[PDB]
Amino acid sequence: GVVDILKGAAKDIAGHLASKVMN
Repeated sequence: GVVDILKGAAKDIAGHLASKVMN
């Protein structure tokens, strides 16, 4: 399902900007 992919896809960008906060 798309809802599933989009879900796992979210954490992708999340764990991204998150680094910018700690970096």
